[PDB]
Amino acid sequence: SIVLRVARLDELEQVREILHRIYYPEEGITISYVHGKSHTLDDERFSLSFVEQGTVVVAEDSAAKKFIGVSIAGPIQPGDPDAMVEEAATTETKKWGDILKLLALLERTADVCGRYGLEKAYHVHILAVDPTYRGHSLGQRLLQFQMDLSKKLGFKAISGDFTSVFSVKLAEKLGMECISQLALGDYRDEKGEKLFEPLDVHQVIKTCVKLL
Repeated sequence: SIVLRVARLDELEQVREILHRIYYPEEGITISYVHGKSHTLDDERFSLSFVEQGTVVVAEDSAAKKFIGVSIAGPIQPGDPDAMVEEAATTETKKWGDILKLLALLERTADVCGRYGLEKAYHVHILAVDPTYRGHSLGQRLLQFQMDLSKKLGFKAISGDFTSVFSVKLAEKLGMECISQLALGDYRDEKGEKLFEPLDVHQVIKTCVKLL
């Protein structure tokens, strides 16, 4: 059977692998990028920085000693978008800087903390399930685990940027209201540049949120 739990720091490399295998190759934002679909090292560093914070949840096939799902979340709070823009100005790759600006825009537009009267919120950055492990409620169990965990940790709200139809469906199912959205192909940075071209046109990102 399948175990859900928080990833340990000593498991950073396994987290890295699952991200390489099932997340990046499919993530709408990363693969729709105009100058190359591959993820960069600074992207990876961002995602893995959460393992030490104890907010990376993995779904593990204990019988195969193998990760088969992962969810990465962290706190967000007023000020974060501006800090992200600053980080974008200094990061190693242009791709990660551009993505960081997009994420910042998503967060700024959603304004979860301001809309709900919070000092901070818990934000799911990544939710990824190996698609060959169907029929086990994996996506729902990962998201629910993140909800339960953030609750215990004292968070008053949880949110996420959901890039796929499934994932939005889960969010809605588990009581999250989509409060903001952004058509990916319509995105333009401050230069006026179109940076994302989802092979699936009319691909939309939805920021959803729920009080805990």
